[PDB]
Amino acid sequence: CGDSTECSNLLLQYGSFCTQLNRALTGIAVEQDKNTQEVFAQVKQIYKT
Amino acid sequence: CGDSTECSNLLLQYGSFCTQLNRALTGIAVEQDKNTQEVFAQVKQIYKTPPIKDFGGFNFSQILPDPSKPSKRSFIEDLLFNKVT
Amino acid sequence: KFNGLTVLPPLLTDEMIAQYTSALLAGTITSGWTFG
Amino acid sequence: QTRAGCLIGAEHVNNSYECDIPIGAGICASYQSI
Amino acid sequence: GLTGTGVLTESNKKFLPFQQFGRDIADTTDAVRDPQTLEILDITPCSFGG
Amino acid sequence: TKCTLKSFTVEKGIYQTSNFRVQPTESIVRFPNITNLCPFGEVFNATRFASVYAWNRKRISNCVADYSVLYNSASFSTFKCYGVSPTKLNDLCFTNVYADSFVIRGDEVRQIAPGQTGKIADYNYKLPDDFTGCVIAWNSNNLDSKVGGNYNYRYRLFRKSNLKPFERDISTEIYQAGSKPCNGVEGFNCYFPLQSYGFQPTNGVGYQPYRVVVLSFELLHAPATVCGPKKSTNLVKNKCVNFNFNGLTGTGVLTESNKKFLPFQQFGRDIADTTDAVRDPQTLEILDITPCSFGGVSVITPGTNTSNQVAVLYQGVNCTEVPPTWRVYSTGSNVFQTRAGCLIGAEHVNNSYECDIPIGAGICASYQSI
Amino acid sequence: STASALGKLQNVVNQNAQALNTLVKQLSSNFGAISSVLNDILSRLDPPEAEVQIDRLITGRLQSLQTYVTQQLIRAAEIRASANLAATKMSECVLGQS
Amino acid sequence: AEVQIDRLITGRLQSLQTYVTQQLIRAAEIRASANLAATKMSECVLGQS
Amino acid sequence: QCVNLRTRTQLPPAYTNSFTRGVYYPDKVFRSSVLHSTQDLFLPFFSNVTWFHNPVLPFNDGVYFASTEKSNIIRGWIFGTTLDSKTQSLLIVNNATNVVIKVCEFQFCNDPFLDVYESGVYSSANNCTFEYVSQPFLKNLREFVFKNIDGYFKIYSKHTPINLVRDLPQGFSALEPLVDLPIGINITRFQTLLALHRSAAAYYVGYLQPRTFLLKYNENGTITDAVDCALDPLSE
Ligand SMILES: *[C@@H]1O[C@H](CO)[C@@H](O[C@@H]2O[C@H](CO)[C@@H](O)[C@H](O)[C@H]2NC(C)=O)[C@H](O)[C@H]1NC(C)=O
Ligand SMILES: *[C@@H]1O[C@H](CO)[C@@H](O[C@@H]2O[C@H](CO)[C@@H](O)[C@H](O)[C@H]2NC(C)=O)[C@H](O)[C@H]1NC(C)=O
Ligand SMILES: *[C@@H]1O[C@H](CO)[C@@H](O[C@@H]2O[C@H](CO)[C@@H](O)[C@H](O)[C@H]2NC(C)=O)[C@H](O)[C@H]1NC(C)=O
Ligand SMILES: *[C@@H]1O[C@H](CO)[C@@H](O[C@@H]2O[C@H](CO)[C@@H](O)[C@H](O)[C@H]2NC(C)=O)[C@H](O)[C@H]1NC(C)=O
Ligand SMILES: *[C@@H]1O[C@H](CO)[C@@H](O[C@@H]2O[C@H](CO)[C@@H](O)[C@H](O)[C@H]2NC(C)=O)[C@H](O)[C@H]1NC(C)=O
Ligand SMILES: *[C@@H]1O[C@H](CO)[C@@H](O[C@@H]2O[C@H](CO)[C@@H](O)[C@H](O)[C@H]2NC(C)=O)[C@H](O)[C@H]1NC(C)=O
Ligand SMILES: *[C@@H]1O[C@H](CO)[C@@H](O[C@@H]2O[C@H](CO)[C@@H](O)[C@H](O)[C@H]2NC(C)=O)[C@H](O)[C@H]1NC(C)=O
Ligand SMILES: *[C@@H]1O[C@H](CO)[C@@H](O)[C@H](O)[C@H]1NC(C)=O
Ligand SMILES: *[C@@H]1O[C@H](CO)[C@@H](O)[C@H](O)[C@H]1NC(C)=O
Ligand SMILES: *[C@@H]1O[C@H](CO)[C@@H](O)[C@H](O)[C@H]1NC(C)=O
Ligand SMILES: *[C@@H]1O[C@H](CO)[C@@H](O)[C@H](O)[C@H]1NC(C)=O
Ligand SMILES: *[C@@H]1O[C@H](CO)[C@@H](O)[C@H](O)[C@H]1NC(C)=O
Ligand SMILES: *[C@@H]1O[C@H](CO)[C@@H](O)[C@H](O)[C@H]1NC(C)=O
Repeated sequence: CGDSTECSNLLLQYGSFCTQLNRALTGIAVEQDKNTQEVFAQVKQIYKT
Repeated sequence: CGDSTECSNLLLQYGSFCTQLNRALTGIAVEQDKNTQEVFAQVKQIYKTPPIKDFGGFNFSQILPDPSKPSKRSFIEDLLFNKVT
Repeated sequence: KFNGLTVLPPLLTDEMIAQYTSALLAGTITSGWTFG
Repeated sequence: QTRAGCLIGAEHVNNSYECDIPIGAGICASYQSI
Repeated sequence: GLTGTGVLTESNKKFLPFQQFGRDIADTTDAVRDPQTLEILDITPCSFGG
Repeated sequence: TKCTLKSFTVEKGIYQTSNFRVQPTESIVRFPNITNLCPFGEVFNATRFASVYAWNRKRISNCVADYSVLYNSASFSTFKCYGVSPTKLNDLCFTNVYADSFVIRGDEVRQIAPGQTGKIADYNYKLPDDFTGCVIAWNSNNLDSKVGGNYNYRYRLFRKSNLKPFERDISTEIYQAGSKPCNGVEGFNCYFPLQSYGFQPTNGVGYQPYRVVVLSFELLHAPATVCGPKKSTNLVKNKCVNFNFNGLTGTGVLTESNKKFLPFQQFGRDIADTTDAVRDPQTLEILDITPCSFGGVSVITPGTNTSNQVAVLYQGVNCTEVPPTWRVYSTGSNVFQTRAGCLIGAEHVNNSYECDIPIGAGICASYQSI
Repeated sequence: STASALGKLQNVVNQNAQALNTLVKQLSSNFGAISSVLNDILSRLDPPEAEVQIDRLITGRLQSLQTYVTQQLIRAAEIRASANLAATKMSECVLGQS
Repeated sequence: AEVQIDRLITGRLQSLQTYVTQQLIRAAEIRASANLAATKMSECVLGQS
Repeated sequence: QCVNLRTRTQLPPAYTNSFTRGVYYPDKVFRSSVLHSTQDLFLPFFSNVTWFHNPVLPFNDGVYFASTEKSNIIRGWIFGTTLDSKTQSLLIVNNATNVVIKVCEFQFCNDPFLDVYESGVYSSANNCTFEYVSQPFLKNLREFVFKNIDGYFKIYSKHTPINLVRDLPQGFSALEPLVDLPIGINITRFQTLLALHRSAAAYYVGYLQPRTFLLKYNENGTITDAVDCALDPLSE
């Protein structure tokens, strides 16, 4: 819509696509964070040479 | 459409999307059944624990099945089924 | 941040990843496999 | 002011310890005040 | 006649004498020449975010 | 099964073929007691019609409206409805009907239309874009035209801006077209916004006075009070029936509800616009509506390469009601009720052993007879 | 005593229920027509525009259904991967020592 | 203007949906790779295989 | 019987807190045990509401009126633009018997009252359209919501037994619909009516704004809880 009121009003009648789109993207982001944390955080203490 | 002859007549000119949708859903359901079957049915016979239980001092009472309940489940399984809704 | 799309930073920065890697390396060098 | 943006309503401390609510860029918040 | 919204800034990009404006990718008019003062300006959107 | 599988041979398995649904029987119509002739003659056969800039407005409610008596007459030059098909006007119930009457020139009838621009469409009478209703136009040269000239009809010609939909303007003030303010005195670039018509019987088409009336409706905003001429009937319960409650049409079974409607409540829904309750217009009884039974049907066969006997499973349907006619499997064939649904054509035994084609809920069937 | 130890199963159930709920709720949208109910839009118009209205409703609902099916396919694949891992664990760490 | 905006809206909505679906597929593949990497970290760094 | 008062009593224009009052049923449909989100005209939570202990006040989009009245001294209301016979005016009165609702071009005076011993100030009642009679509207907290939309005058009401001393109490009580009038006028201002004895009144006034609310319906279909959507972030 690019910040147009008429476009927003017309889009309003299409349902709730945006909610589920944002939901899917947020799920992807959370999954990325979990992937990194699960791969690397294998230890409980920080050892020193 | 929901019980509308005109809607069905208009829809049938759109091709055969619905056959594909039904096929996909049926495949998913069959996959689920086969999936649980291959996870759990790892044995060929149904072994039974002896009536007398002296396992060197180890106590397996809370994970063995309980004949008292009609469900024939153990303590931990019953605790599990009451915390998922 | 050009036309309604944004990129979010990751939770763990590079320094933390380097610290994890260093900890793993020092542990495996000194303690063998026992520390695991 | 953090690399993820601007945060309002949280008291920044110099102590550091394991956290529960992530925020980003290595910054995270918890409730003791927040 | 070209309408838009954003913040204006003194652009340092050197336009050729016959040039009017500029864009970089996917129809993003990021420069303009005012009809009166004949000055080159660059436009960038004002802040937004979640 | 052969038809839906596109082959002349089928192997052992279970295949889902089609769906069944209980056919509705008879119909139910329920309209309120109130009945009285709707006064359309007074607004249509009115001796005098107001001017276009002062169009006459009337509100009609609490009447029984018949529209066939208006469609049949050919006295109207133009009969154009927008949101509704005219022939169906006798089968709907509205409330708060609006009627507007006025007189214009011959060629201006096109201006009475939503999404139109011109002289009347923006300076005298403006219609909303999504307007629903109808517009009526007829010739009035034989009564509204005078040899001495018609001057009772004036139209607004000059205005500061366009009119809103359903807006009436009656103010007569000098209009300042130029930069010099007239200051309430007519002068240069100052004109009277109201101009009189030149209706004369000598004038031909396009200049004769035409009478136009517009009708506007509402769509489901309140308990309707303007119903059409339809005869009501009794009501039945516990049968999959077609119902028409005061214009709300549907199909299902009706049951004596127990949810307590408040006195201002009319009907009820729970999630996603599912009207599951209603109050009949006459008895004022609360009832609930639920769809009659439907569901999928599948078959069990041991493969046409071996035999031709089949069994039929209706999914998730109670065994009490079953009779796609297929009455052959409804007379005396063996019937069974399982958690998955109802099974017809198979013999239930007490022997348990590792099995062929699965069915569901721990039940499965095989060919020995099935 | 402690709850919220079974987050994975609860998450699966919640995701399925939410997807079904939004699929059902999508049935009340307008999609640019004059209404969202077949019976009223049919009992009010000369067919030649009824085809237009039903076409709008049909295309909207078709898109909604396709989106639902695709999401279901993705979730089913992920669940299958998880259950393959579970079967491997059951075979290895229960029937023997690893 | 409503007709034109409807055409633009449907086109852009379709493009957005295509992008989201592609992202979902790629994320699933990356998650599988990350699981393999975590297994290798656990089995070959913390012990002898 | 027109006369102007010379005492010139001044009702103190205090300010007090709205808290969580002014919630009504938005439509006629029935729901039970469900959360519903609706966008409409309401009274924002925790807003300034003017307290009088009879000036002419603007009407704006809608008006919330409340009175912790004793022995129903407050009787009626007047609505209009100039409150004279030049322009259409609306009059509502509630005497001991059935109420009276009229839509006419009366000639009001500056000090209207019931003339206790229906001739308060109107003396030039000209030709007009709408008249209506129905049941009477009336330590009793009486709350009303008045709206004028789409040529329709909507009136919601509620009566509760109030035991608090001075100001509005903390709690929740939905307003059931009371009456609808199919009349199209250009109301802009309004004023109250008191039946002053002839042989110092307290009420609260607030204005409505459009916003979004979340409502909870219990099993019996009675609104029992609401949440404002445009407030502190937690509400959103
Ligand atoms: C194994 O543990 C169970 C408890 O989990 C023991 O059962 C308890 O027995 C005592 C002795 O009568 C009772 O007072 C408790 O009420 C029992 N607990 C329960 C949960 O019923 C059981 O005795 C142990 N096994 C052996 C061989 O002693
Ligand atoms: C206006 O008056 C005319 C009178 O001619 C009505 O037309 C007749 O109405 C009667 C009513 O029963 C019918 O029987 C006739 O068939 C009509 N036509 C003629 C030529 O007599 C007309 O109906 C009146 N308008 C309205 C709205 O009722
Ligand atoms: C099939 O329908 C019958 C009747 O409609 C059901 O029998 C009813 O069961 C309920 C619950 O036990 C009782 O309250 C009713 O009194 C029963 N009605 C009759 C006429 O007996 C039957 O339960 C249904 N089938 C299944 C599998 O539920
Ligand atoms: C409702 O009434 C008010 C005044 O009672 C009208 O506002 C006037 O509008 C005219 C024309 O624009 C101005 O000249 C006046 O100065 C306005 N007066 C005030 C007090 O605002 C308003 O236009 C009316 N609304 C209608 C008739 O829809
Ligand atoms: C009180 O209000 C009523 C409105 O109904 C006024 O009108 C009288 O209403 C009663 C109904 O109880 C009728 O019997 C009378 O005929 C109505 N007219 C008159 C002149 O009484 C009524 O006038 C108002 N005043 C009183 C003292 O009742
Ligand atoms: C009845 O209503 C009509 C409708 O306007 C009134 O008619 C005009 O009223 C204005 C008011 O100032 C006068 O200036 C006009 O001279 C009236 N015209 C006519 C033809 O009467 C009329 O005044 C109303 N009747 C009463 C008694 O107020
Ligand atoms: C909802 O309606 C039910 C049924 O009318 C109410 O339950 C009754 O409450 C009264 C008052 O305490 C009791 O005397 C009745 O015995 C109850 N009837 C029952 C329980 O069947 C209930 O109070 C209402 N309100 C709520 C919030 O449920
Ligand atoms: C830590 O941060 C605090 C801010 O709360 C600051 O006052 C202090 O000087 C910093 N350094 C130390 C060593 O505390
Ligand atoms: C345009 O006209 C104005 C007014 O005469 C003048 O100040 C300005 O310099 C002109 N622009 C150019 C490019 O000549
Ligand atoms: C409608 O009329 C019938 C018969 O005239 C009557 O029995 C019924 O009570 C009426 N409905 C009402 C009064 O609500
Ligand atoms: C059924 O199939 C078997 C093996 O495929 C075959 O031997 C047998 O003849 C078949 N029965 C027929 C064709 O009736
Ligand atoms: C054997 O099956 C029949 C019907 O299939 C049933 O009536 C009978 O009770 C069963 N036998 C026993 C011992 O339950
Ligand atoms: C009400 O008004 C007073 C002063 O008129 C002000 O101090 C107070 O903050 C207001 N309350 C609000 C805005 O909630």
